[PDB]
Amino acid sequence: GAMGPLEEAIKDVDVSGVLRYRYDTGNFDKNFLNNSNLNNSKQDHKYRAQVNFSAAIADNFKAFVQFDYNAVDGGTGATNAEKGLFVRQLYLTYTNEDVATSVIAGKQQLNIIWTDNGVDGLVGTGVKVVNNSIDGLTLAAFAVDSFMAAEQGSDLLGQSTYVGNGKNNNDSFKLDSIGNLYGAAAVGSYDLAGGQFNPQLWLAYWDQVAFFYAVDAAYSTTIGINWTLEGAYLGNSLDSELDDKKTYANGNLFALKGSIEVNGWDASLGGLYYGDKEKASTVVIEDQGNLGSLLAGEEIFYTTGSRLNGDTGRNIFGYVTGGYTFNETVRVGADFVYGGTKTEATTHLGGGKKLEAVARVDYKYSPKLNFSAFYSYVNLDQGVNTNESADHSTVRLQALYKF
Amino acid sequence: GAMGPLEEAIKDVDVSGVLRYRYDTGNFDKNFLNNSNLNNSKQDHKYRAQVNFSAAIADNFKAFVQFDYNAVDGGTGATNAEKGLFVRQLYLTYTNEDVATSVIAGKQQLNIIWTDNGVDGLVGTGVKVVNNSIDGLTLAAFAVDSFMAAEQGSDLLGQSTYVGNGKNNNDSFKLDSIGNLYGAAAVGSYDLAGGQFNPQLWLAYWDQVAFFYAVDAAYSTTIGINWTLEGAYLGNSLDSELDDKKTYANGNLFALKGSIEVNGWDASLGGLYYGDKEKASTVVIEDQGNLGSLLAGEEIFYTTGSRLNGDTGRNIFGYVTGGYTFNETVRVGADFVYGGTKTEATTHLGGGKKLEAVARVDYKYSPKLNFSAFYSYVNLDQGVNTNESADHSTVRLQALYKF
Amino acid sequence: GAMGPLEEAIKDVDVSGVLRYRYDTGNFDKNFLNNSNLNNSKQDHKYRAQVNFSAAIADNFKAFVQFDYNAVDGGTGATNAEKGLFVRQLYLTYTNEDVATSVIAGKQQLNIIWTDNGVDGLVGTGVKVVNNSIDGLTLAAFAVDSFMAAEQGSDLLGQSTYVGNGKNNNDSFKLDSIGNLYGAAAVGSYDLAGGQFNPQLWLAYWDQVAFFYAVDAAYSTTIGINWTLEGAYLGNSLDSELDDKKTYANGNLFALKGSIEVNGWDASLGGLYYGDKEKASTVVIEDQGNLGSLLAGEEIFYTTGSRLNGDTGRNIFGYVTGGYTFNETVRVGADFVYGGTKTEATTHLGGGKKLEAVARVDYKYSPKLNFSAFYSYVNLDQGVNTNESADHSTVRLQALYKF
Ligand SMILES: CCCCCCCC
Ligand SMILES: CCCCCCCC
Ligand SMILES: CCCCCCCC
Ligand SMILES: CCCCCCCC
Ligand SMILES: CCCCCCCC
Ligand SMILES: CCCCCCCC
Ligand SMILES: CCCCCCCC
Ligand SMILES: CCCCCCCC
Ligand SMILES: CCCCCCCC
Ligand SMILES: CCCCCCCC
Ligand SMILES: CCCCCCCC
Ligand SMILES: CCCCCCCC
Ligand SMILES: [Ca+2]
Ligand SMILES: [Ca+2]
Ligand SMILES: [Ca+2]
Repeated sequence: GAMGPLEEAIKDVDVSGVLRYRYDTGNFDKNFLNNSNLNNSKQDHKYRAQVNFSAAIADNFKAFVQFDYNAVDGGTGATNAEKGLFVRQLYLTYTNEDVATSVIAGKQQLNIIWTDNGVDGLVGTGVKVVNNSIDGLTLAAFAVDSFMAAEQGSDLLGQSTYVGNGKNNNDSFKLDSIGNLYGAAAVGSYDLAGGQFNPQLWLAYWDQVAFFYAVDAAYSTTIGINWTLEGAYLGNSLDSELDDKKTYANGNLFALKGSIEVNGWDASLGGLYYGDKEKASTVVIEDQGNLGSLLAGEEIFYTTGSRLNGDTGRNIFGYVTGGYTFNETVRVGADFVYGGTKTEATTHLGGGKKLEAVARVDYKYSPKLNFSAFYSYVNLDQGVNTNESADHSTVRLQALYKF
Repeated sequence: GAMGPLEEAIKDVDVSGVLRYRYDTGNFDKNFLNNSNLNNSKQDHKYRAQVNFSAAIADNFKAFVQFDYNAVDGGTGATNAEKGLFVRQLYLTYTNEDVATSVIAGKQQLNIIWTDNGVDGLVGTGVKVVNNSIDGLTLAAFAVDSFMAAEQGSDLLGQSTYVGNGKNNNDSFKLDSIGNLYGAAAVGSYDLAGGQFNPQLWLAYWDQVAFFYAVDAAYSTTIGINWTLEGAYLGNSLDSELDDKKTYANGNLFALKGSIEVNGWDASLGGLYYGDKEKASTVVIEDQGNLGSLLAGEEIFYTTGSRLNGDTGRNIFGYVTGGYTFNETVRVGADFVYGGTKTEATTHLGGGKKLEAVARVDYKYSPKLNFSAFYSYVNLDQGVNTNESADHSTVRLQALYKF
Repeated sequence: GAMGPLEEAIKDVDVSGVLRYRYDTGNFDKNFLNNSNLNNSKQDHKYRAQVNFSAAIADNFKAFVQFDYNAVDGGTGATNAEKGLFVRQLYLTYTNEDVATSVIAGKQQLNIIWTDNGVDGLVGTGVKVVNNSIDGLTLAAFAVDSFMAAEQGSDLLGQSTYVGNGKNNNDSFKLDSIGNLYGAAAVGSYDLAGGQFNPQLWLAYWDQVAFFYAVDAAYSTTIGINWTLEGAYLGNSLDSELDDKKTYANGNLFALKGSIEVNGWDASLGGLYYGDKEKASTVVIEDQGNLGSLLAGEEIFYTTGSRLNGDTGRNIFGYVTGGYTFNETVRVGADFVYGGTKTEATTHLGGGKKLEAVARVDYKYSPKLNFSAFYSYVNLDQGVNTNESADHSTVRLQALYKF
């Protein structure tokens, strides 16, 4: 067949992507409760690259593809990854401008409130309809019939484990099967006089799993003293398949955070309440959902009993964060998170008071290239032996390039 | 080493490709004779993408590469494919303009009359010499020393099976080994006064398999009333390795088709005769060869006894097709195929009268983007229980983008 | 997220690469000592492609990636490779121009004197600092914490085997584990009046393996009669882990080569001395290191007893090469290598006199596209049965494109 110049063909195509290097080390003393989600890296060199292409195919049609490279070179003792790129997203977008509506069909990162919306977000295959007729307001309905589960491993509900009672692979939240996911969302962004108001409502029926419902409201000023306030409730009501088992509970999470910025300083204060004393519950579908703005620390919400994607235990946490930014370039800062998990089990496995301190540096070298580092210290008041405390420390150096 | 700008490097390069989505569902009632070639999709999302690059490397030399992505996301009950692209073709082309001759060497889609010439055509590694000294006439000689067999699965002769006699994997046409393939072809395209005449002659020796010979002639007018007439004979004579087994027969296929187009209407009428009553034979090497213009329906020639790439049974079929094209944009149409398979086996497995009706819609959204759909109904007069009939229905929705 | 035009994005990017086809056949008579490194190809079609991209990411920062395709289509009897591309190198380069210094971190081809610096060079992950403050002089320090070992197979020290004493997989140089590699180098290139002088010094500590030290000096005139002289010493001192085993010896290699070119003729003369009579030693880390300019022939230094990446036996070799270049386009030439291996083992396995003759053609079709061929004949005076000689012949046709 005929072939046209590559130079002509690329004119039709937009591109973006990410290149991320992490060097992670996570140590644990003997008494620490370990699990599939805590950082167990031993001086690993981790690379994650994604390149996204979007091509205007025909009038009102776009095709999108994402290639992903996800690899680790071991530091001490040691693999050196030999991997290629995989097609991580592949979809078609139809846009009818006359009614401000788009239909997105195929393998796509889901980007819902209960999944990670970043680099490593849950992917699935389905259809999404998005309407933007009302200025500031995005309305969406979606249906998903399969999930790219394997790539996520322990991030996905039902695929995480924890160590305890002579077993290394206790199932945090047992899921025998999963159905389609149907839902809808209303997401607002309104520029008001004093600042910007971002309310969201999300509803979703995940067949065989649960009915999920979430409401969030954020308000953010834009003047000297800038401040934000954000609150969220996420709950779910279990499907009968799980309800009949009597060892699960409906999910509830309440969260509130305030923050302030002035003269290069920033601080934040917040809290959250979630989980059940005696029964396994979940807040999100994958990892920490899109809840990053309402959490703090790095490792504490991965501790057994406190995970947001399946665990037993009632959690209450408060936190404060603060830092100073030199020259709008280098921010040095810290997080302190304190709280605990209440358990009804006689073992109280995962229970007790928990604390995390994190020292942070973030260096914005250019608008596209950011270097960062953290040192996280987590302390459990009750470890494997519950009458003794336990420490876990994690160090990360990261380079992050976006284009 | 030194590196030049990507922007300079791409000037040397031509590109083409295909993006195809299919949503297929194929149902079978209990009495239907199933096999490795009938459509057994259950609401599968199938993606096939190919991107071809050709670069002028030096005076008179081109290098070509094809990347292929071939993946399925399961609909009901469900995988979500995590696959990359593979190098499906990789070859060098030398062109001597002074004698209108080219030499093509390496891993290349074969594109012979006995293989599929489309997206999913048999690939092999070898050499091809093509001469175009005589206007309208292409002469070629070729030699192939290995085949990309695994990618083709049941499309390839010797790799198909059928269900029957308490067994799920009966071998349609047993091939213990295969040798090199040598052949030659003369392909004509002549613009005459009334229209265009396309005769072809193909000869090939496939060591350990058979000697293949095919002649085809097509004539196609170009005025109101436009019409085409095409006839073909394909035969083969088995190599001694198979001849000695006494359970195989030499292949013979005769085919004829006429078509007419007027005022947005089109119709076609044709027939074919192929196979042996009692012994296994073949017509093509892979799938349906390049015989698509001489067949109709979708699933009927995949029924056990009727496959063109290895089966037992003497087949006679007639068909008619027709449709109307609105606005040169949307064609609604239908196929009716009727005939049967004569078997000498006491079981008459695969035998009996067979029928297929297909309803079609084809929507040419742009010159490059085509949407299409079919609903196929196949009826066997003799099923697994031979004194009862059997139905098989297949629905496909397809989006096809070519560039 | 927002996406910019691909056409803009590529402006930031430099590219280079290689496309190589080899057709190799290596025959052995019954008495030949075979091993994991001799050419055992049977009319194999071998493809190796690499494409390298380097992008300016930010002020003073570059990111580099190499994609590799390494595949074989079998000739006689026969696979047809279905493989994609893998990320073979991935690294960041920081350059401070004020002090003529660069820091290179990540997965990178090592390119040290003890590894192949060509297409198939050892890759590892680590850090390199390179200083070019003194004109002509490059100073470097490096640290490597993991090796891409699997890709190299028998090229890597500790991963080669040989046939003998009723066993097919005798370990040439047994390595139970390997540590980090730290080293430094000083590499000079000085344009003097008469020509160019290229001295090198390399030092490296490979934990658990050995301390390596190498000095090389090359001198090359640039007038009628042009000539080169080059000498090298490479030695190593074994780490205690191997020293304690008493079956290994410290490495020593001495080499000298002279060459001359006049009126389209070229010739060279050289010699080398390396290895230990009774104990396993090595010269390089991977394949033949960067020693290609000090060797001749094709297969002789792969014979059991003579490998430069782990073997037992004391080797002494001399060689002469010569050829004529027609029109600065086609060189026809030959290599003759003669010597032997002294062994203290009662079997004298790998020992005896050894000879190689190679006939060569090299055709420079364009500056970027080179065709080449060789016919190599190797003769062992002592084969598997030591009182009988043994032959091994190897034919290669190659096409090589660089951009
Ligand atoms: C030459 C037409 C534009 C090509 C678009 C690329 C399709 C993935
Ligand atoms: C209406 C805003 C969401 C609910 C906030 C809950 C905070 C305790
Ligand atoms: C709107 C109040 C923000 C609270 C921030 C307090 C952090 C010390
Ligand atoms: C700042 C801490 C608030 C919540 C602590 C709960 C302690 C069990
Ligand atoms: C910069 C020269 C052209 C590059 C051709 C690409 C080779 C695959
Ligand atoms: C000469 C044309 C090919 C043979 C046609 C056979 C149709 C019955
Ligand atoms: C040349 C005759 C064409 C026959 C078409 C008939 C279909 C009804
Ligand atoms: C239109 C039908 C022609 C061939 C039918 C053969 C029936 C066994
Ligand atoms: C559009 C900015 C340049 C892109 C560089 C490519 C990164 C791998
Ligand atoms: C000083 C140059 C390296 C040593 C040469 C050894 C040649 C026998
Ligand atoms: C400097 C002397 C070069 C020696 C070359 C001799 C080859 C016959
Ligand atoms: C030209 C040959 C020099 C070295 C030969 C050594 C013979 C054992
Ligand atoms: Ca994730
Ligand atoms: Ca096929
Ligand atoms: Ca190598």
